[PDB]
Amino acid sequence: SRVCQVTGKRPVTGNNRSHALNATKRRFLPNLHSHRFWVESEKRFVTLRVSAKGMRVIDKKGIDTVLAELRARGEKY
Amino acid sequence: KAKELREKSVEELNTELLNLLREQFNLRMQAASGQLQQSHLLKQVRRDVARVKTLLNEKAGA
Amino acid sequence: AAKIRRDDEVIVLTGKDKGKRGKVKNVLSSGKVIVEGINLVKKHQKPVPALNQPGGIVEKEAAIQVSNVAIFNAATGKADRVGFRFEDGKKVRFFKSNSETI
Amino acid sequence: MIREERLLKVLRAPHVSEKASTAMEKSNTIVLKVAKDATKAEIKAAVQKLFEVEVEVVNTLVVKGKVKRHGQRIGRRSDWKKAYVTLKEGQNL
Amino acid sequence: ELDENLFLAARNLHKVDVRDATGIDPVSLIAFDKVVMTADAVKQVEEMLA
Amino acid sequence: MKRTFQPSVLKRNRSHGFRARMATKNGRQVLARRRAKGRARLTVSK
RNA sequence: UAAGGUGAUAUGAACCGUUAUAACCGGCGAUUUCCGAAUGGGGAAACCCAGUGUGUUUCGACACACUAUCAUUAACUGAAUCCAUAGGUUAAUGAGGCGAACCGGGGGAACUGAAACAUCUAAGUACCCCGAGGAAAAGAAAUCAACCGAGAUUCCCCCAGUAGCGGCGAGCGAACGGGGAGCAGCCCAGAGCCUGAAUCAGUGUGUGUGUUAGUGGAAGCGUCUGGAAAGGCGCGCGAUACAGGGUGACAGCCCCGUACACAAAAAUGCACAUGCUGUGAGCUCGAUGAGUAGGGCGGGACACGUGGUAUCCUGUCUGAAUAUGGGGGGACCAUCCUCCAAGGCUAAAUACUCCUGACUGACCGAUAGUGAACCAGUACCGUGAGGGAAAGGCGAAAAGA
Ligand SMILES: [K+]
Ligand SMILES: [K+]
Ligand SMILES: [K+]
Ligand SMILES: [K+]
Ligand SMILES: [K+]
Ligand SMILES: [K+]
Ligand SMILES: [K+]
Ligand SMILES: [K+]
Ligand SMILES: [K+]
Ligand SMILES: [K+]
Ligand SMILES: [Mg+2]
Ligand SMILES: [Mg+2]
Ligand SMILES: [Mg+2]
Ligand SMILES: [Mg+2]
Ligand SMILES: [Mg+2]
Ligand SMILES: [Mg+2]
Ligand SMILES: [Mg+2]
Ligand SMILES: [Mg+2]
Ligand SMILES: [Mg+2]
Ligand SMILES: [Mg+2]
Ligand SMILES: [Mg+2]
Ligand SMILES: [Mg+2]
Ligand SMILES: [Mg+2]
Ligand SMILES: [Mg+2]
Ligand SMILES: [Mg+2]
Ligand SMILES: [Mg+2]
Ligand SMILES: [Mg+2]
Ligand SMILES: [Mg+2]
Ligand SMILES: [Mg+2]
Repeated sequence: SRVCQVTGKRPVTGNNRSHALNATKRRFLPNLHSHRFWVESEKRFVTLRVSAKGMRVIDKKGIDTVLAELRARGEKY
Repeated sequence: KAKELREKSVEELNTELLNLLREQFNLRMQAASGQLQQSHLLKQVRRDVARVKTLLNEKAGA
Repeated sequence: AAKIRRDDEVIVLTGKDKGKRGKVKNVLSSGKVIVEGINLVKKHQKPVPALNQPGGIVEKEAAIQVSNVAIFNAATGKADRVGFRFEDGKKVRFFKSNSETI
Repeated sequence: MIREERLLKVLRAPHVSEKASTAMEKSNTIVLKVAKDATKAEIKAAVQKLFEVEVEVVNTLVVKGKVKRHGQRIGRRSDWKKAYVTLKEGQNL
Repeated sequence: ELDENLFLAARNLHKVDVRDATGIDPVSLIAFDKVVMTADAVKQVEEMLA
Repeated sequence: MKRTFQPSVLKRNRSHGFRARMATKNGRQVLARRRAKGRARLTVSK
């Protein structure tokens, strides 16, 4: 599924709105990317499917801290 | 007849069971041929088997 | 417990045989009783060739409602109502009128 | 060895008919109603133990029950297994 | 005051009804042939109706 | 003339039978509806 | 608990029983084929085919028990690759399915209204999906208010069809504040002290008190009519019982009940009392939720359609201060007031009824009332989803000629 493993960001629905305010249903998808993260502690790369936002979170909190949260939620990687 | 059966041992009960089953078989053949007037005996023996099996199950510890 | 039992001497309270006395032969589950010689019907019995064939107009007792008979108290010589009480641990029936055990 | 408990349940009744009678006095074959789930092996074992005769062979068939009305009240009779038991020559029952 | 004895004595008499002054109702007053009020009840009804 | 109903027991069971119904959530909803209504016969299964 | 009985059709056949192992009723047990989540594999449901291990064997064979998947945990094992990791095996524990409504969440119409129709409405409705409970959800102020104050949430009555929103159309429609129901507060982001002390919890034992069978339960005769009396008439009686049902007509006193008073070997609910084990309260000293608030862009929710538009949510791109600080008070600024986000838990008042018991109706009485008073979700119709009837009354008694 199009879900960020770090942030939990997923598709949300909303409308397109024309100039005449015609509403048609649309989705907003997260900016997801598969990325190999170097886990210095474990001397290996881990692949996560993460939003660009999630990648900023990992930069800030560090991958080790984030991987702990994944293990707590019970999300495999 | 549960009192007097409850005195008997497992091996004695197992022997009683076979006897009843042989009686049941004999009555069934008689009934089939039309040489059994006492139709009530079929039920008696059937309930006797059930009684023995019950007691066997108790002495097993189930 | 039942107030009217098999073998009780009863008197008929209502119906064509009002007043007549008799002994209770059978008590049916329906809440009816056969009383000897009371509620007689003339059955037109067909002959049954399978077995013996006594095909005729037979007179037999028909069941009467148990509430239509009363226990006959021979002392008073009248219909009586029944109550229950314990005497020596055992539940017994007694006549309401004179309080005597039945 | 088939338990005697089992053998005592498998034979249900003799089957009486013109065909059964002719089978007996022509081919030394007895016709039995047997338990629906009785195998040829069980039937053979039971007859040899309970009737005390030597069995050559058992043939079996399932009879399908008929639909029968009972005072404007319909119901299907049970299927039952019939066994043609051929006794060895010299045996009698 | 609703006398419990009087209440129990009147239960099985279908033509008789026993109320307290607070529990009077228009239909009852009309429905019965006679109305018996205790002196106390009269005082209470007065106060109830000013 | 050839009419629309041309019976095949195999096809009947595969299309509409109990196991076909149990195979999908919509099939299971059919059985739930039929049980709720109290049908004597849940499926074509004989 | 009992003089009768073994469920009915249902007649009789064979029987069982009568003072207590007949039967019947209640508690606790036992047994409980096959299919079905179906779980040893498979499969056209109710079937086909096994493996392993224990036994047993008259060597023909037989019995019994195990053997699904996934999650979690543990142990052992274990690649490419040296460690390792992935993977593998075994064990333990748990899950799955069903269910009328109510509940939370993820998605989400159209007819229709606007006398056309596109914004808007219908409506976050129908419906699909996921999840959960006996309720759910919500909940302990970064809330309101207005310089006076209030003090979590939920529900009801007002405020008010008001203020507003709105092709300013059709329509939509608050809050402040008041009256009520109910009321409750806590904990983590951390050590010391206290010591196992508040307290709840688990598991025993008591004592009350329900529930699950039951027991007793008042008092009427005469006469007339009639097929029959319970009706008429006469004269009595009971009533903490004249609710109701039955009985050959519409019975307080014939029967069953009713008011009222009693009852449990066994299991079990609830409220108190009290052993035991776990539990850390209280005090002191700290700490005080960051890709967060806020912002740009696009949407959504708020009565509010972006509008001068606050506040809330966030797909996308960014990005503070951190108590000398920060949020809110309907653009915005200043002042003042008020609160402390970015962690969590929490009873009651509220919603509903597949189901059980009791009672009630200016509710129906067989074309009505359920589709169904009756063997009806049946017959019948349809490949299927699905649709779906008709049909009650002899008599007091079968005395059914
Ligand atoms: K009264
Ligand atoms: K299975
Ligand atoms: K429309
Ligand atoms: K129109
Ligand atoms: K049009
Ligand atoms: K009279
Ligand atoms: K009577
Ligand atoms: K009449
Ligand atoms: K009556
Ligand atoms: K942001
Ligand atoms: Mg052959
Ligand atoms: Mg064959
Ligand atoms: Mg059958
Ligand atoms: Mg399977
Ligand atoms: Mg299987
Ligand atoms: Mg296979
Ligand atoms: Mg229109
Ligand atoms: Mg539950
Ligand atoms: Mg909750
Ligand atoms: Mg009694
Ligand atoms: Mg009485
Ligand atoms: Mg009449
Ligand atoms: Mg804000
Ligand atoms: Mg923001
Ligand atoms: Mg802004
Ligand atoms: Mg914005
Ligand atoms: Mg502001
Ligand atoms: Mg009519
Ligand atoms: Mg109808």
